[PDB]
Amino acid sequence: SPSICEGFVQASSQTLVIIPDNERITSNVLTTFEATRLVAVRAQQLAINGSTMLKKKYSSPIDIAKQELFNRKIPLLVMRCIKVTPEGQKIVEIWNPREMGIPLLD
Amino acid sequence: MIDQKIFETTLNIDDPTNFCTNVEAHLLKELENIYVGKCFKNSFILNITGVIQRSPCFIMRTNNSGRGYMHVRFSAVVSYLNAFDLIAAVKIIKNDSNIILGESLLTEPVTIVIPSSESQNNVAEVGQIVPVQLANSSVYYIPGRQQASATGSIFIPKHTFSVYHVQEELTQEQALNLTKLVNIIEMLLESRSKKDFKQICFFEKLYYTYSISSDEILDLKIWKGPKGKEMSRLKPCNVLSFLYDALKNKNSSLGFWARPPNLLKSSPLAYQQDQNSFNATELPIICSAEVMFVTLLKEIINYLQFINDLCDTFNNEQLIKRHENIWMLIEQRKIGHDF
Amino acid sequence: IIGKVAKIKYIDRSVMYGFDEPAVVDAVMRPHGPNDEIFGLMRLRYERNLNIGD
Amino acid sequence: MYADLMTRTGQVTSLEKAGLNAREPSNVLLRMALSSPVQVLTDAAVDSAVNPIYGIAAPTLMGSVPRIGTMYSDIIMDEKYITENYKS
Amino acid sequence: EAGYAEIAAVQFNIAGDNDHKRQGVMEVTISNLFEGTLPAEGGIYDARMGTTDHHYKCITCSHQRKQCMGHPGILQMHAPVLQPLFIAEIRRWLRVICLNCGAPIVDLKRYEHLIRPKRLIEAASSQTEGKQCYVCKAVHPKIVKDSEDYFTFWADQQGKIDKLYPQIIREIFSRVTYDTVVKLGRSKNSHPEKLVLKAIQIPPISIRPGIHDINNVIQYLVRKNLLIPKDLQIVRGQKIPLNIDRNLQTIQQLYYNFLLDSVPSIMRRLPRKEGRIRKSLLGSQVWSISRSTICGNSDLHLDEVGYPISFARTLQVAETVQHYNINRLMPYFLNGKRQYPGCSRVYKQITQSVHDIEGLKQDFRLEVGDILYRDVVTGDVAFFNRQPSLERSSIGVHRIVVLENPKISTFQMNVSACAWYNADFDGDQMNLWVPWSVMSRVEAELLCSVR
Amino acid sequence: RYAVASYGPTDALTGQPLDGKRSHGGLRLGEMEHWVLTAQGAMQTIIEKSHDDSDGCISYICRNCGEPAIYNASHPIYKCMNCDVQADIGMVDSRRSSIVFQHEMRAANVNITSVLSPRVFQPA
Amino acid sequence: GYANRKAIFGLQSCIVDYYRRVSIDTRLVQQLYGEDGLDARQLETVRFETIMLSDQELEDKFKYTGIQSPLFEEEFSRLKKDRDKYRQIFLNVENFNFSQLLTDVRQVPVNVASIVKNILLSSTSGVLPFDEKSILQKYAMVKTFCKNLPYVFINNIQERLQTPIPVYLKRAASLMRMLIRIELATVKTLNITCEQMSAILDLIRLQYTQSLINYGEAVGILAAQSVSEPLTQYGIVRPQEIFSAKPVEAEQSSEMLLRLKNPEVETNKTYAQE
Ligand SMILES: [Mg+2]
Ligand SMILES: [Zn+2]
Ligand SMILES: [Zn+2]
Repeated sequence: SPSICEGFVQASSQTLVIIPDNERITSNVLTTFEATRLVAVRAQQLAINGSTMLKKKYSSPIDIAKQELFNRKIPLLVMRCIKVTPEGQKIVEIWNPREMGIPLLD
Repeated sequence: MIDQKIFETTLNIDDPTNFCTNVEAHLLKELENIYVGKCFKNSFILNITGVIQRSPCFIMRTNNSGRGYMHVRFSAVVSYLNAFDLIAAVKIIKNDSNIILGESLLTEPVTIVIPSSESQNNVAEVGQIVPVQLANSSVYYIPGRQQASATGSIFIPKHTFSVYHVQEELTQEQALNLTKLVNIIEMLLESRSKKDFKQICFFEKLYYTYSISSDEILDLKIWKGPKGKEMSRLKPCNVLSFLYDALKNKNSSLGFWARPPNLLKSSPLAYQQDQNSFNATELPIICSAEVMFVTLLKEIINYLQFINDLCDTFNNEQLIKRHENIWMLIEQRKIGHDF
Repeated sequence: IIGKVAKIKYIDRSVMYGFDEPAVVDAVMRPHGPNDEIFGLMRLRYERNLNIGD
Repeated sequence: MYADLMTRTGQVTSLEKAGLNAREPSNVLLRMALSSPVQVLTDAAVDSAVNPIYGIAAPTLMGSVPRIGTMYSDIIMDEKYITENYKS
Repeated sequence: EAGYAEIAAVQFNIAGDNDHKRQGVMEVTISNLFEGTLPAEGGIYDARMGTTDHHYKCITCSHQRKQCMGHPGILQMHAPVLQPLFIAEIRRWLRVICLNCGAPIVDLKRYEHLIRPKRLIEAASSQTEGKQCYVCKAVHPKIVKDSEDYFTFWADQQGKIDKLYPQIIREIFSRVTYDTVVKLGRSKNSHPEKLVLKAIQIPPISIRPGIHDINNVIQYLVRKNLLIPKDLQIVRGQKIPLNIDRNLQTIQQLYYNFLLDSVPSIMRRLPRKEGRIRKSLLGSQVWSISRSTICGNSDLHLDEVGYPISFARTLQVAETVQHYNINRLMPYFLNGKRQYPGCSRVYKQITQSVHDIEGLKQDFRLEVGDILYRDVVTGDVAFFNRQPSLERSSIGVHRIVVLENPKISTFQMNVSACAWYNADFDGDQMNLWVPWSVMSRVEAELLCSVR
Repeated sequence: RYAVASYGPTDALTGQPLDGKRSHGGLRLGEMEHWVLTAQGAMQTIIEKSHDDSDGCISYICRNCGEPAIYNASHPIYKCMNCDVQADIGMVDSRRSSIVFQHEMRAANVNITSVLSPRVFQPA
Repeated sequence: GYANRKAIFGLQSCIVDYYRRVSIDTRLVQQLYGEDGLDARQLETVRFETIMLSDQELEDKFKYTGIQSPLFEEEFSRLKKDRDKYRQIFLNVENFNFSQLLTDVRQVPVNVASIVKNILLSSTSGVLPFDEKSILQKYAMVKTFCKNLPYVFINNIQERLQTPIPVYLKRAASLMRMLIRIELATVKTLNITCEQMSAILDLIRLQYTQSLINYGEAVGILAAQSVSEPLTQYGIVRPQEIFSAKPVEAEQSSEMLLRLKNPEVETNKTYAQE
């Protein structure tokens, strides 16, 4: 008799629960996927802005981003989502790539 | 009326590195640029009070733009009009055969389209300022617009009044809630007191249901009521005093209440009876005291706002004479003392 | 290469040369079709040496 | 990978349309992409199926990208590092 | 003003009349297609439902063809129709409820122990004809499906044969309470009363451009709808003239073939390898790609591919102008399209417009934030693909070496790289596309290199 | 031999390039090529080819009903045909052949409801 | 090609978690990918040289008699225990297979034999003089390295705090603990110095980290590709029996392999024919 939209309830908003630093279970080494995504995001955002702390001068966003990662200057964080509780929580681990092991990206 | 609201939204960030240099300031600026002065979720936003809750700046994931986004929960000052509300100023711009078009001045931006009837297209003309009476759930806040679309009718004070039956006491915490409305009446009173005597007197005599032989209606300091031949054997009861006493639990709120057209709509006075003796054309409504109190304070606030707004609109006598047609149009709907 | 205008003032139903390498017009004829209607008949020719990838 | 997928339910399921229905019944979009969309779609509408978006085929049929590979982990901006090192 | 979002779930449901009436943006009334250049308002080409022409905007959203996705319209039917997809659901709903009062005739507390999506099916499976109702005391007739078509039902009452018109079926189903629906297996949104339609949906024009043959079927269906009387009412056992019986069948047969004709149909677009799902959704047609024959070159490294110069001036790489790359991008801009390596287009961020490099102003300059589309040079990365793509080395990333001899048209590689693609040099062809985006270029080099 | 660039003739229905060299369109990255790119984890390349170079579009959805909405920045429209005062519209990245697929599911009287991802908030 | 598409659709939802498990959206398919959590591009084939020895050959080769201390009796007992556990497990595997013979050759993330010798050649020292304190320190570092090995599956934060390890992650380090105790026995590490052995251990842990499977990898697609390729050189009725899960009555080449009741009557062919 009614429309489907009437009985539809939008998903309730969630809370971000951050696992404390001494309870983190995942690895302190970046995966090749995570390092690749970090460099790609940083390179596009340098194609937008251009401001960096990397002292040496390069003519490409990709070179700047790669050297920022290797020299531990990249201004990004990695969020690893562990679980979504059905009381409306999002339990995550935040990892700092400036303090992590970096894979071999020849 | 003006109150608070809590909104949730997602903001696209086109330059995350710059945005994250000062998150709070940039966030407030962008919220103000998007939402100030517009309709959103059945309301109209006036100011951004503050940001209650926010998320980190996530990088967009489904495209290669490198752009950010943020979830924001912010508190805003909004102005939601009630059904059958009463506005004091409007300039009719468009006066055609189909519709009558105007805009409000002294409150928030609202556009009122009066259905053009055969008795109204001949009276209201462009340039005039009239009081308007709103209707039920007609104030639709279309999101993304700068005004509230609403239909209204020319305000002529009514000759009828409603009686509600109260059978339950007013408890202390409902009074604690109603303290805000009491305080709003108080600040309206202290604002009205600064205004000129002659303006408020002329407007009160105009918008009183009946007519009096001058200088017998108003006691701004004491609020003693109309000194008309002692029409009722019971003195009008001040609502504010009754609430202040029922704070300490000294009087009972049970029985029949009413506000007759002779009773001054602005003043906090009202009538209470243990029996139904009111000459009301409509059946009394059986209910609890909380709704009686909320409705009566809303009515008092609306009428104080209307009288303040009438005085604030017409700061000169020249404009009053320029709009006097509306004045005698109201005057001919007054009821004389032939009773 | 073949111009064609169709009365509706006009819409241009012409023909382009959509190929990567240039050709040379070898023969142009205007014979009569099965319905005795005039239709254009173009022959293009190419100079082909043996080249890398053949 | 084959053995553990075919036995994860405590029974032996196939690598055909029947086994896909036994292991992932609520994934209407994945099962439509395999064998017979109209029959799968008709059953989904009658049961009022709720289909969460995960894996490969369900995000693709919805016009999106799978949350996989370089897209598995979220990236957020380091506010405490930018505000201390960068300038407006 | 619209924030970024992602879809987390999809819910499937049966659409009723109210859904169609609420979603629709217009109501189709007339059968006229075109009044002039513009479509005939009120017809099945009305521009309130989108635009498939590049001259007028959509009335609803005020977008051009590319940004308008289309909006549906409503046709109010003169006589109700059955839903073509859920005929079996209709059939199996008639055998479990009373034709006169709507209470169920089966034992509700006999199937509650099974899982919900099977108990209604099992209940209908059990024989019920000849049973008698318990609240109104009516005998449940035999329900017999015709063999001559796909939608009609006959009610056989001990030799009394009735044809169940959709008005009758809707009236029957409207008497069923929500308790029966909930406890008989289905959910609240699967009420049987939505299985009879009095207002159908007209799909947006974006799904039927080419003003296709699905447009003919709609136009017939609209025309023959007007022949039915505006207030024809049918009762159980009521005699109707044979023209109306022929008319009503024609409309229902048209609506059935509009959706399930030999599964032009809406639903025949979905299934096969050339269908919507496997061709349009699971695969793609892409721009900025090249194809050629492969040949050997022993002076190339294993992670290099030789690229013809003509292909390198056709495919481009997009470079955003900043302070750190302005001097390096200036030589490309000056060469234009007349010397190699050059460029083809510039996107100006102050105007949001793309200009060709030859047909370009003389007072033009490269500003920070403009995007230059330059040629492919030595050292660019490229995806190299050979089909069929059976393993994950079937696509690899090579460093481009541009072959500047204008007489060469082949993709060249080292012979020791052929093991990645299972290829040789007797006439094989491989695909090659060059990433132009910064994000796609980073992950080509760090993730997908052939090492 | 064949090579094409970022523009050319397009299909009228799906929005994708036409088929191959004969029609001056694009070349096909089929089902088997998407399996290979997903096995590699190259997801930013799938965006560039199947969205930026094929038929990517932007879809507008209402939070409250899950139904497609109408959004237009220039000549501003912000509307939902189902709620119309509670319209909370979010922009999702889609592609045109997927939206055509969902209209075809609705034409056969199947209602599609899109549940958007919930908003997330850092505590206090 | 037809069998490839049905394998791909049945397996494509399997993806590596943040625990290195394999799940379909939440539902576990494997507790650890490949039961060892490794990438197949990062394996080397290595020989375990204790499996085939007898207890007198093992007594001679791997038991150290240089220093008379109980710690060198404990070291040799583990070499025996690892040998017997290996024998027991892979002898059993032979029993539920038709013809799957035991081997002493395994695929491992790290080749420890090659790491040690490449350091013996590139050292500035020769045959070190005897120092029992040096040999006692080298024993303790190898013992502590094996005890902390499963933390390669968690991180260095939990290794510092010495939190408990799940049992399924203790099992995952079994082959590498076994190989490290063989190739780093005292009889083999006599000329390696203490600051050299620290270099060896820091290299083994680095290479072990580099061979683990990445979070978010589509390992079900990788499996479908890798198994449909050998089917080309074979799509006959038997594969379709396995992958369709057909019942017993529909089998066309069903077999069995029965053993005789006694290992003293197996040797007579005439008895078996009876
Ligand atoms: Mg060949
Ligand atoms: Zn449109
Ligand atoms: Zn909505």
